[PDB]
Amino acid sequence: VRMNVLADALKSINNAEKRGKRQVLIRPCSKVIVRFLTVMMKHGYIGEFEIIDDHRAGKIVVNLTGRLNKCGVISPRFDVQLKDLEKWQNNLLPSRQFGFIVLTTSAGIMDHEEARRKHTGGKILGFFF
Amino acid sequence: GRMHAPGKGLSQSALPYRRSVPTWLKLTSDDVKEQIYKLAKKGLTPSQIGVILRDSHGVAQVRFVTGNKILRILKSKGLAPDLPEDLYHLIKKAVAVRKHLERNRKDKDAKFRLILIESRIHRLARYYKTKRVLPPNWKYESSTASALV
Amino acid sequence: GKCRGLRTARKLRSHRRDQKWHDKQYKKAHLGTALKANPFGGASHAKGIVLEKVGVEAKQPNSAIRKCVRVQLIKNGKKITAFVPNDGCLNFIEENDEVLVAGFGRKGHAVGDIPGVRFKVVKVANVSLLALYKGKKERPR
Amino acid sequence: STQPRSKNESKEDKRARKQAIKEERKERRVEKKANKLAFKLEKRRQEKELLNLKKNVEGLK
Amino acid sequence: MKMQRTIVIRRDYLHYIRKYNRFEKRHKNMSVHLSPCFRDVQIGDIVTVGECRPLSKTVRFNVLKVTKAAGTK
RNA sequence: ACGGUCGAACUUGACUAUCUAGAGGAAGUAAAAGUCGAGGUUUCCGUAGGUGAACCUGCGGAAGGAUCAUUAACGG
RNA sequence: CAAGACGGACCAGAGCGAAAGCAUUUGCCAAGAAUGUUUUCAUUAAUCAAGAACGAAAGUCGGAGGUUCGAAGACGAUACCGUCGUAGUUCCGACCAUAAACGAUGCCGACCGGCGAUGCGGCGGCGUUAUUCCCAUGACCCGCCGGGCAGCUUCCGG
RNA sequence: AAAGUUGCUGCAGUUAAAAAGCUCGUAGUUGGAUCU
RNA sequence: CGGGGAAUCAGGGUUCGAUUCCGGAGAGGGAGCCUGAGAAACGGCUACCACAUCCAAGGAAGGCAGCAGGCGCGCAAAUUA
Repeated sequence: VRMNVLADALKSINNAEKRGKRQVLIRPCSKVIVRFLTVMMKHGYIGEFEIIDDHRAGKIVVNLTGRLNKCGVISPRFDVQLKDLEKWQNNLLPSRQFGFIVLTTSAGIMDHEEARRKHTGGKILGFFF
Repeated sequence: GRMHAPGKGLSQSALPYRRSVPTWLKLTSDDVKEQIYKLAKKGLTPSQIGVILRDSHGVAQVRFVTGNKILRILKSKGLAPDLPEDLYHLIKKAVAVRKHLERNRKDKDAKFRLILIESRIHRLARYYKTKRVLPPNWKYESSTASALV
Repeated sequence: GKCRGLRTARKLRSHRRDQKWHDKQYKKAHLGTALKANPFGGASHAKGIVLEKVGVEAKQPNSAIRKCVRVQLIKNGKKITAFVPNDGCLNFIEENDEVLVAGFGRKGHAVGDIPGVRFKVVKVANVSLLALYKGKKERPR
Repeated sequence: STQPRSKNESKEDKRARKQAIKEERKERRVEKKANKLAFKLEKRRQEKELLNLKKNVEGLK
Repeated sequence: MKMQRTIVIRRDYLHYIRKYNRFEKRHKNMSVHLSPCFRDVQIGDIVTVGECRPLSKTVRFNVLKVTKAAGTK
């Protein structure tokens, strides 16, 4: 059955970006998916997206830009300190200049640099470059 | 993906976006409530009540009209069965399969389908015992099955 | 696939235990039935009393007659076959001399030409074969 | 007993022939099992003692 | 609740295995002294116990508070 | 000195386990050249039988075995 | 005339079943997938240790029947082949639980090219047929949707 | 340590070693969307 | 014997820790005591078991897993200063 809707959203975005598409439809929508997409969006990766509101769980249409190489989810949500973050960074990111490990912390869903800025650890969610 | 079958189909109902009651339906919520009451006093399940109301009375969705679904309406007035509809129908099917097995000994297909049906019965009974619908001592037995029907 | 859940540590640890038990190096080291069969008993060297001298025929591609010593170990009474290099050195071993024997080099595996031998003679009469081959010492009788 | 069955065969005579056949099969299977066990014993003894022959007593001097 | 003035409770915790960075469910059974002042106490509710001197061979804690089950009226 | 208690140990049986001296039994190799008189090539799987093995055969299964030609209708 | 056997051709890129498997007519029994659904419940689900049900053929216990075929076996020729033929092959009730039991290829879910064939269900439509059938319905024709069995094509990627 | 030949990071299971004959099934593992 | 710890070390790990620090246990094997604040003490005592010393044959005495040292065992380890 469908477990981890964010895994499906990221897999569909990655598969559509590999095919060179300009728009992708992901269903169902959720809060975590919209937060993750906003985290990509403020860094200039997925342009801007529509949320289609049925009375069920929603749908999202994302306008791809070609800038994404890979977006990925980490399952299960491991617990990340502020001292294990470097080890995660070297494991998951291609270089020290770009790419994004995404955490969920008590200050919201955000990336690793702003997590280090806010002095909070959290749970791992993804990475995109 | 069916739970006890290898098939998997898409046959279901697609509710519309508009939750509003259409203007051509002149029935009120209360009138639908006594329609439900008189359809339940003759011995109908809530699903049969909803089908009859949809096909002839124009009640597309009773919970959009009245505000409550049929089982809660019947439970408010006390016209609800002591065991729910789907468990009752699974028990009745199990009783029919057991009777056929008693009359026909060499039907191993019937034995297989009976095991599947009673596994469904135990899963649904476990769910209902969790949600305090059934008593915590409720138990489905082979020999005392038809007494529940 | 393999279980990935956050509470799956017991299954991962149990499976890695039971699958470690399939690597024959691990099972050789930990089962203990390979040290109860080892004539050296987990030791690097062992001393023994020479029973006889034997001529071990080499394998099929190399036609020769290598020459070894059949020696009974002092510490446990097990009889083994040790390799003395040459007739240069074989004539330094007489019957009933006390020889210090090592493994041959492949950690319990056989010589590349002669079969059934895993050991080589290092010392005879408490003096080395290298100092006798090179004439640096003589052995007492 | 290689006797072809007759078309006018009666009761208590067919049953005796069938019982004889099943009993014959029974001790035939029993002595086949005994022969197999004896051959297994001989094979294991030969394997162990040939391994002994390759262990020691092999050489010229 | 099968003993005289003594009950058996079960504490469930989640032990951390650090090679795999994972967890495993563990439990500990615990014999505690149930005072007769706690009437209408039944299997499945949450007891808060405090440590005292050894009361028996296996009893070292004593029931202080009882909170009913998640659905029990 | 009676009694109690802790209790090393001793003796007798059964269960075992080890070390030892062992008649005898059944054996491999070195020496005895003393004695008498094969065959399969389609390949397998599961069973059962044939002198034990091999191999053959019975029943069921597989290809992991080398697809040419005729053929839409054309009678209502 | 009788006895038991077995259901050819139709019979397929077909269908059904959890698999093993399933083909003469009619009647009875209870299941079932897919479809259709502006029905009902509201997370009741996915996977399997333990455990349980079925499981080709051969084989084993007991009853019945032995048509054909036929292990072993008896003859004749040259392991091959022929004649005869026991157990078995058949039915009933218990054991056995093994196959190249195959897609040599876990199960559930998502995404990722195209085409048109086919089985079933639903929908829309010119039209032809039940000797220009006097409206509907079955049989065809075109197109669409859903779940299927199964092909061809592709520098998707591997 | 080489050994990503014990693999959590991080291996494999058509043809090379390898997926249970099939289904049900407790324990365990995992579990849709929704509340400033 | 456990731990502090040691080797290796991209990251994760794998292996080791008899051994000078801390804690435990034992003084050939068990058991029971006396004294004392503190021992079930063994460079204290009393038995039994296994060893072993001296003897005028009646008796007496013992415990190096302390420091040296010896024998044995072994592939394997120092001076009776």
